[PDB]
Amino acid sequence: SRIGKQPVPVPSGVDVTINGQNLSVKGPKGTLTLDVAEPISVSRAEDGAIVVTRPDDERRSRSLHGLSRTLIANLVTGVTEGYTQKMEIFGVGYRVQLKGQNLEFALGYSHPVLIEAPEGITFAVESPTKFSVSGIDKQKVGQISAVIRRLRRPDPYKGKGVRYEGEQIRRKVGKT
Amino acid sequence: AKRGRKKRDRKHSKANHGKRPNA
Amino acid sequence: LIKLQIQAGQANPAPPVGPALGQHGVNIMEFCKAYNAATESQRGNVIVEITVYEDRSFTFALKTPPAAKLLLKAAGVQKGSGEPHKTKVAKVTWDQVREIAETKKADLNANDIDAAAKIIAGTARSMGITVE
Amino acid sequence: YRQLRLERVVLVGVWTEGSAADAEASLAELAALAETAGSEVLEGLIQRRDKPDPSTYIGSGKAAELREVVLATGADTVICDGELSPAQLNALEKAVKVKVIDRTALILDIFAQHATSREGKAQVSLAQMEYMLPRLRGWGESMSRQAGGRAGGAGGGVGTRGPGETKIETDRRRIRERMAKLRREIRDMKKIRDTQRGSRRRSEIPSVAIVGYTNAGKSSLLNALTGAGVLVENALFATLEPTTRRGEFEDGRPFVLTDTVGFVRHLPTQLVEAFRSTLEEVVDADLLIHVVDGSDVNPLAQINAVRTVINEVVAEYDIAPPPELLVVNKIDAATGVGLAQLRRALPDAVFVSARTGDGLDKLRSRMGELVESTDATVDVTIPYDRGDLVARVHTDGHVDATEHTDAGTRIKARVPAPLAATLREY
Amino acid sequence: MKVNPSVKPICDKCRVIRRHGRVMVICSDPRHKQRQG
RNA sequence: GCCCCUAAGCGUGUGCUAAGUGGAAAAGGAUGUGCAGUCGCGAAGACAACCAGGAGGUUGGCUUAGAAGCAGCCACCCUU
Ligand SMILES: Nc1nc2c(ncn2[C@@H]2O[C@H](COP(=O)(O)OP(=O)(O)CP(=O)(O)O)[C@@H](O)[C@H]2O)c(=O)[nH]1
Repeated sequence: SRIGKQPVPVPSGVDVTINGQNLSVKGPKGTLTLDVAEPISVSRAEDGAIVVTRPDDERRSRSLHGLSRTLIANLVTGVTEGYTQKMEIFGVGYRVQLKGQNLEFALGYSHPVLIEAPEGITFAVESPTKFSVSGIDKQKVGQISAVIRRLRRPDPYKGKGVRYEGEQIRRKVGKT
Repeated sequence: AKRGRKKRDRKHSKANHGKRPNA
Repeated sequence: LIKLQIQAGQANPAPPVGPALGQHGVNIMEFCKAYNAATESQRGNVIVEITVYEDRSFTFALKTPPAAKLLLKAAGVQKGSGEPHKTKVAKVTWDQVREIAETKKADLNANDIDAAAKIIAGTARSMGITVE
Repeated sequence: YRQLRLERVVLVGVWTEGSAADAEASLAELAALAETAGSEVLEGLIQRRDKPDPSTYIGSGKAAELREVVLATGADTVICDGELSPAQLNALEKAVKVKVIDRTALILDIFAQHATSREGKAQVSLAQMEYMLPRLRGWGESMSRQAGGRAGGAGGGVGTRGPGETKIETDRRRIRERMAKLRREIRDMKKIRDTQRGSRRRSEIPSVAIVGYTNAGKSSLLNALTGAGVLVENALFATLEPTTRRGEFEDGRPFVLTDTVGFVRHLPTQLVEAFRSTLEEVVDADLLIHVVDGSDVNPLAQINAVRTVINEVVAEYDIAPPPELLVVNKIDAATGVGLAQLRRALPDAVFVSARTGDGLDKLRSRMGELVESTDATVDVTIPYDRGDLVARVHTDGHVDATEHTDAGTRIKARVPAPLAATLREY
Repeated sequence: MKVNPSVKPICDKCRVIRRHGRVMVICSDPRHKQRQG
């Protein structure tokens, strides 16, 4: 509970509502609603922050309490500032283009591979070889980022494919 | 050896007290 | 920048000059004459506090040969040892370890400022051949 | 591991073809194999017969003559070379009533003694199956020793039973399926080699393989050349698996050196599966080296012995007379002077003498200059201001100083094919 | 992925864990990626 | 034996168990209990985040394709 017991600061624009066990939050960048599990009590402090407490200190409570408490903080950070994952492509002839809502890659396949943006996720491209995903639900943002990343299999020889913004992929050598 | 192994290990029961005929 | 302690006694050593023979198109030959304008009558034992410039115009300072023994530039040997406290083929005393130019008798980190005279017990007798 | 008791011994030379000297060589070879199994030679006789006796091998008269010395010696080790048929083993055992040795079983059980790796001992067990399956139902300590193959008239008329197949055929099917599984078991060491098979081989790491007669010094040479620690002993078959190590040259390209299992003569031919480890090395090698000790037996008979199998295997395999270098090394302290005749018969004398002499510069040359080759004579001239232009040339390839007295001159180095093909870029 | 009854850290950068009720050695070096089975 | 099949007890109290263990086994691993010790920890700031620290003779020699902090090779036993 080192940061489990630390309150969840709520920036000004945030609009939190505790309908008992569940939790909804409207923010500048959107809305997000979750449900902290039962052996936890969540509520709102007089100074706007969110307080998450547990009944006891067994393993399950001592894990789940911290989980939910910091997860709600992630949600608030998402609704306020949102999560953006920047990703660079590599390889001679590997490019990305934005077909409006959808993102199309040319990862050396005999077809261009088109990913349709999930509900609540926006794609941007700073260049045909550098793009980024954006959203409010960090889970969904990271999940689609991972789908884009695993589009192309690892290429530890020339490193052709998609990578996160700052990443040190495993590179090996073939002298032949 | 499953058949013999089970027939033997079923002597370790509350009713048999760890002994049965033919082990 | 560039930093390297060359122990040759000459001013044209192969490992450094090769990539530094005519590097820095702006100062291919400008750098040559810049660091060979003066000190030429001197002996280029180490010749390397050169920090970095866009024009290669600065002051030199021969810090010291290996802290193991500062007789590399005096007698002229170019060898040492490898084993800890192996032997001592080179004699030396406080004859020249009093001033040893204006070096940085400090630590790499912002640690402390005790060095230089540490040749007796400090970081000089790693290979053994030192003050006798 | 199918051993046998030797301790004391007396030898006999069968000499059913060739010269008395060659028969003596064969006798001493089998006596050395006996020592390898652990023994102490006493004395060796000789005889002179035509085609072996189909039943007694050595004949009734010589069988009794040898039984006389057997009963005098009071031990069971009397040595006689040859390959004995099951019938011959039966007759000899009935005559002598003790244990006499044959070359095939001696070689096989010494392989069993010396084996240390799983593959080696699997191969030696396969050789055991190959040798013993003929010695079935007929030989001395046979399965059907008046006690086996019992199940005969199980169907007088007919009734509620019967095994079916012929008894001897089923009993042989036991070993036949055993060895069928063992032959299926053959492991591809090519997967271990592939690190250097396609790569390296083609990527220039050539392949020098030391092959020669047993005790000659193959492993000793490997150790001397490659700083290794490979097993060195006077015993026969000191080396079991054809190990390998590195060793470089003035032209670099680490010559992956490989030792092998030595040859002697007229090998059993059933443990060719065991020898495949070294046969494959010879077939895939681009420089064969024979090793001949200074004071080695005979002027040249071991060389013909090895070369017989070399020619057989390589001719069956491919179009090849793989580079063979019959170097004469390890000659110092040979304690002999009649070596000028051999030197003139084949000019070579390059002493390493178990590192005592260490005069292997001529060898290190030959090994190399024989079949070394690359894209030598490339002039990689470069300004020397970029740093990139010196990249990889002095690291992957190997420079030879040449005109490169400075960086602003003609720079050439013997480099790999892939490294530079047009990369001089004047 | 080395599936063995006995999985241990091969090098100091390996890490033993339990995912889904199974002991796994996860490492930066993927040769050392082992699983208990 | 006692949840229903199958007659009381889906008994009472305190714990353990997350595998259906229970309801089969020789095992590598520790992340469930309680232990009992133990370095430093005291809220005389501990494991931790944000945390300026990046050329001391610092290519230190070994030695040289460079041997730069860094293929390697035992060392560097030092301070406001
Ligand atoms: N005195 C002397 N002995 C030698 C020489 N060469 C080899 N030997 C003897 O041979 C023994 C090692 O044999 P080894 O090098 O294994 O021969 P090999 O060709 O590998 C035969 P195997 O493969 O069956 O081991 C040593 O004990 C050594 O005494 C030599 O030049 N001089």
